[PDB]
Amino acid sequence: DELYRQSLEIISRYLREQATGAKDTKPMGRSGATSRKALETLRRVGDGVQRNHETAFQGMLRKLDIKNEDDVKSLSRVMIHVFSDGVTNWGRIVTLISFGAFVAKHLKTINQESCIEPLAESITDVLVRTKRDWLVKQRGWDGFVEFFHVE
Amino acid sequence: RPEIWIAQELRRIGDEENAYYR
Ligand SMILES: [Zn+2]
Ligand SMILES: [Zn+2]
Ligand SMILES: [Zn+2]
Ligand SMILES: [Zn+2]
Repeated sequence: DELYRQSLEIISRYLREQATGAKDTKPMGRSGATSRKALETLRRVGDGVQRNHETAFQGMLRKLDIKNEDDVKSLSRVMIHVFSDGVTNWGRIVTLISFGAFVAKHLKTINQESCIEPLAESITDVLVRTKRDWLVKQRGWDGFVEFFHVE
Repeated sequence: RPEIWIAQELRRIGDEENAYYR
């Protein structure tokens, strides 16, 4: 399952980067070019969403009242619910990832030994498992990169 | 109820972001 592997990596690295504030220097490995452009696209638009919706995000983080790194059950139900209307687009996808990073940041403050892993896995699981065929049709992360490609 | 509100925000923001880049 390469789609899942690649997705978990891009999403995990971004969240970890956001939480620790430190970039990771490791070869992405497989389809590395796409993954890096994805991470780059993800930095640009991802940070933008958090900046531009700081007020809404702060409120959402507050109602989520996430207790620990493992308490991702509620967020999982939230994300599933977001797509429950049958609408699928990159805007929603990147917004969920951006909020994921926003949550990952808050987790650090309360304890610094928090793997962002459980959070990244919860997000990746929803996207790749419930939107499997939609992603494949979009050429996966190249579609992501392409959609958010600005001139 | 809180989770429904959270879903509403993410969806509103998601579609708004989608339109912008679209
Ligand atoms: Zn754990
Ligand atoms: Zn399939
Ligand atoms: Zn161009
Ligand atoms: Zn926006």
